[PDB]
Amino acid sequence: KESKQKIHVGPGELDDYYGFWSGGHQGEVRVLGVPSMRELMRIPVFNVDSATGWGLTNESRHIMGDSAKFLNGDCHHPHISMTDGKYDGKYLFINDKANSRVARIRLDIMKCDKMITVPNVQAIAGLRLQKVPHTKYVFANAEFIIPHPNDGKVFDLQDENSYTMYNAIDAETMEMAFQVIVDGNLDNTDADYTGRFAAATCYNSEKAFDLGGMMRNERDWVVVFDIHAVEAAVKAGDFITLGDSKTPVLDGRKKDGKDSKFTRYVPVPKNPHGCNTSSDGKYFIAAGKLSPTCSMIAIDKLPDLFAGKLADPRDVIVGEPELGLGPLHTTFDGRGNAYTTLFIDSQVVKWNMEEAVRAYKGEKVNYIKQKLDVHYQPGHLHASLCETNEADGKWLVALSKFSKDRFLPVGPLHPENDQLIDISGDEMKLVHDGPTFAEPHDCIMARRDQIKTKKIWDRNDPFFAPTVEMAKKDGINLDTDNKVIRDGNKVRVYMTSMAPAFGVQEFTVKQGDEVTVTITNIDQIEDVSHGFVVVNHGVSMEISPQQTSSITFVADKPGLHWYYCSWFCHALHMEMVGRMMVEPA
Amino acid sequence: QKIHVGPGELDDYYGFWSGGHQGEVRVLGVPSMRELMRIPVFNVDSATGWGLTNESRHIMGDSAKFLNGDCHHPHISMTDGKYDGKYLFINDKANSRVARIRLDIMKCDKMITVPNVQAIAGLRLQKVPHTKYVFANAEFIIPHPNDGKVFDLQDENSYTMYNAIDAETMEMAFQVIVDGNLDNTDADYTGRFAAATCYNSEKAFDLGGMMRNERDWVVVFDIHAVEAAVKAGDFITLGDSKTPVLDGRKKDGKDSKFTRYVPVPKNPHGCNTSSDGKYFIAAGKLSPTCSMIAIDKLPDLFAGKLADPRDVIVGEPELGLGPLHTTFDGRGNAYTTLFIDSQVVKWNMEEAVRAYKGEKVNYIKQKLDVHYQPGHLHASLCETNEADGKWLVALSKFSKDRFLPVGPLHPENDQLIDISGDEMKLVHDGPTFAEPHDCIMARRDQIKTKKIWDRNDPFFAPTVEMAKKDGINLDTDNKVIRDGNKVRVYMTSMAPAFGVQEFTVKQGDEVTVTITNIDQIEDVSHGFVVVNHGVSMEISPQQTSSITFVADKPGLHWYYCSWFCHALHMEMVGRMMVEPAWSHPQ
Ligand code: CUA
Ligand code: CUA
Ligand SMILES: [Ca+2]
Ligand SMILES: [Ca+2]
Ligand SMILES: [Cl-]
Ligand SMILES: [K+]
Ligand code: NA
Ligand code: NA
Repeated sequence: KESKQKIHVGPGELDDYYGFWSGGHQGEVRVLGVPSMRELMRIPVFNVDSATGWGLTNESRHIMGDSAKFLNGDCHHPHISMTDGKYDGKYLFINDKANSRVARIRLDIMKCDKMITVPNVQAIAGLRLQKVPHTKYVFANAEFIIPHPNDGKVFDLQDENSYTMYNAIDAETMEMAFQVIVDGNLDNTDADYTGRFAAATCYNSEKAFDLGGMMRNERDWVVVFDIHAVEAAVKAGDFITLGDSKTPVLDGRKKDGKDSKFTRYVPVPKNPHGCNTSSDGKYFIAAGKLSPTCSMIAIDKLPDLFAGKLADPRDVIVGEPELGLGPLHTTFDGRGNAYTTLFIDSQVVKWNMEEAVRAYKGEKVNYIKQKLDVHYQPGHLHASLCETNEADGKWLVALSKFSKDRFLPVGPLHPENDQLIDISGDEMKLVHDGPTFAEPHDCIMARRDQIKTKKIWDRNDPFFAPTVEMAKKDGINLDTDNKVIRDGNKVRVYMTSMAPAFGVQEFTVKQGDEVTVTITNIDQIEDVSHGFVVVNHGVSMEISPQQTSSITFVADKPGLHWYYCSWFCHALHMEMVGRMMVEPA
Repeated sequence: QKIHVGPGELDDYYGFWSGGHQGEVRVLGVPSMRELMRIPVFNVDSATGWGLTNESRHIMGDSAKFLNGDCHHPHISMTDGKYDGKYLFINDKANSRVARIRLDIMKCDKMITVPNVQAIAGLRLQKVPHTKYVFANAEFIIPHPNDGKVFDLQDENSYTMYNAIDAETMEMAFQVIVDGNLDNTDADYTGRFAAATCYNSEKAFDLGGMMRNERDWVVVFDIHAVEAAVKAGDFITLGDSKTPVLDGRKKDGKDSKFTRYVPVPKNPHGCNTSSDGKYFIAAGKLSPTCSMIAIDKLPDLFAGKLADPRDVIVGEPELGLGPLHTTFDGRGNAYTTLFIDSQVVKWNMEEAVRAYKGEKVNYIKQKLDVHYQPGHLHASLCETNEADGKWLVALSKFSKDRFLPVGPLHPENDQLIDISGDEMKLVHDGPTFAEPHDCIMARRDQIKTKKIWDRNDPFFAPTVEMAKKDGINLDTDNKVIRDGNKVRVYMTSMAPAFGVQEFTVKQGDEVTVTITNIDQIEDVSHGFVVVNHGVSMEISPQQTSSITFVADKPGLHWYYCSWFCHALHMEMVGRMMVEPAWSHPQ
């Protein structure tokens, strides 16, 4: 009954959980140890990472596709793939609001391995994964209403071909599965524990562009998706396509008051934000934001709603507790309590879901258990394993936007305050203030035993298989060869590396040549990573044990130009260098 | 000594970590070791728009075309041997730059590509009477000119140079040609002398060649002689650079006026001035030693009063395998990393000096195991005459099993060690990304920051001048200025509203958006992102920020505020409407 968990992870001790933090406007994903809250690793995704060369290497730019031209991202929602309502540790997915992308991270290597630009939408916000029977789909919200086509003839958001869409990506192939046109817009989303239903909040049911217009409606809604019905329509070929994308597009809008078979619109106050599935699978809980409430949709009633048995879509609302000012997000301890951020009141409120349901019926019962002050203005919060039926009720992180005086001053820009709260007992206890850069917004925690990683690369890894293919065309055995291939004004250097020596320590090219350098790290000892930097050429990349990495640049400067290993790898690290000699034109 | 900083408590020191090949500078609270801020320098930062905004690309100059850096050595400006908290400087080995960070705004405000060199490694600041010069090493020998006619490092015109940058103007002050090459460097407590380690006295390019000589050296610089030669006009220039270049190489075994070469084993690395100003201490690396150069013997060495440059060595303690770096507790002890033995060794400098004279004494006080393979180490205030002997950070290169597994790439292990007492105590393992090389710690009361920008800050003064040419008052105006195929949008922002919430352009127009954050409440930052155009920047209270992009896509394109600023933040958005090219002249 007492919240008494230990927070200190001393030298030589290990954390109990992995934390996966969104990088916010900075674009990466960050791996933390919990409860120490120390950052263990940064995984580049939408950012360009000077250290590993993500965004510069051929392997990374191949994964990014055309979107490799962008140097920014804005991510919010990191989530781990599931099997039977539990994390399976295979993949992490995350959104990019800035350039309308979804990325996939492979948790065995802790790298982004797939990326997709969602077609015919703007701004991927809410993102969550199918839970049951497993993560077949990644569900993603496109936040902003746009014209279709967006060819510059029509700009009116109220035109009948202006709308946004709910997006489903095939988690395993990272290709679009389908899109569903909706009324209004989309904010956050979550999925049930059966695979049939998903739901999303909408704050712009008004289809307005101005602040006041977007707050005009007493109620917006959460739109519920009958995913089985969508899938059936796709299997039967009953869909359209938009523009030059082959993605099946289904119309989920209400037409002359008549409901689609793919959607129902449940009225909810007001400009709601969070959309959170309780761990017992009973509820979609929408945070009321402008309304000081959360609304509880009984997932049990959704079949009746779509079958036309209910006289009113509000009939699926079974609770609407009053909690405080500015409810934004909800999480669960698995013991029957919900925990909700109050942005305005600057608190986390713990409340009992079944008691709120009884109060909605008129029973006099206080469902509120505790309000804990947080510092300050909390956005999202996350309890350990809360997105699974294994929600364990141990740790809670509340991610607050204004850190004010909680840390040393560091200039006009301030850190986020991610506060660790012990929820193992009856009383929430604040135990740690964690400053973070660039507004992570949301995070996710997994048990140590849910994550299994590779100590060294497999030579057949798909991450650099296209580079292995290029090498094959050149007759190159990457595991052994140190050779320079000349092909017109193209030069392809292939080399092994073994601390403390590059396998090719000098090569000569002609000014203007396009040079590709492919390096295979044939060290077998864990942690013996190498780097490759070409001085004054903007070239930098990582090569970890048994990885092949490659990078392309033009030798636009005559003369002698040094390259060196950037990753401290050996006592003779500083002498691990080579020379590119560039003959003048 | 308090180790843990609980909720609502503040750290006692600022830590400034280098970002290594990730390219940024990181601000930590010490002793919590939590990262409080990232300061982009050579990296492109999606969050603040550094490398994307016009203000940042102006500071970076032509080097804005590079997306990478490799920084090692962050150091704070000094007055009379003490931190004054004005500036932090750092190197870029990848693209041969030095950057200046202003500590009041915690932003890079100046950057310079060092001319006619490759790879800025070691960097240190003049201590006395203040930081007039930033001293920086160019690590790699190159031909001069480097035009592709000569590649041979043995050519009489192949060399590297020592570099002095004017700390206040961030322009080159001078360069000194040296024999061998340059690694790390430090400066004395008088202003006359600086010193640097050399590991490639052989001028080789292969591993064996670079390891051939039993001793390389530390080259000592007589800055007073350099300055006097510059004022006398006795110098040359290289290429198109106007920087005074002085020749500090030997000529047929005869010394120049500017340099002396002190033989030191072997491929030495660290070059550290003791806090009492007595010694330059060189870490022997391949030699299991450190070599102590008595700074008060330097005047005699430069005046020819000594028969052998080795005569300025007054200690060479044997310490262990792979000495890389030394720091100081201000109590007469030195602390040295042993990369191979994977330890920090605490030793007494005066007793090492007496053991050098033959007197049998054990100057080694303790060896603490670290995990694993330490590179540099830093004691609090160690680079100043206020070295307070409280905290030590050792930065280890192989973390192995000290943290949860995270795949083939591992974090570094920066370990906080309590040195307030006679015995070193390991207290905290701090994992860090991308290999910080050095860090620096400053007392909390040595750093003073602003919470609100001044409207005349030089950081964005070029943007203010741009606005003035358009007749714009940035504090108030919400206007769209049109100029051919250029559109310049000026707007204020006040949560939760952009001052200009929609504007219309032609397909192909080059659009500049300038935003002034006119909120006065601290911590109320705004952002600006144009969806699907690769555009992102921060605007903090009273800052002006601007960014330029091509409106290459017809149709409606949303922009939004990225920094959570207000309960209605999600609704702080705007719309750019792009009329299609086929409806406008071709
Ligand atoms: Cu390879 Cu350092
Ligand atoms: Cu301005 Cu959020
Ligand atoms: Ca609304
Ligand atoms: Ca040597
Ligand atoms: Cl949510
Ligand atoms: K390392
Ligand atoms: Na893709
Ligand atoms: Na389109």
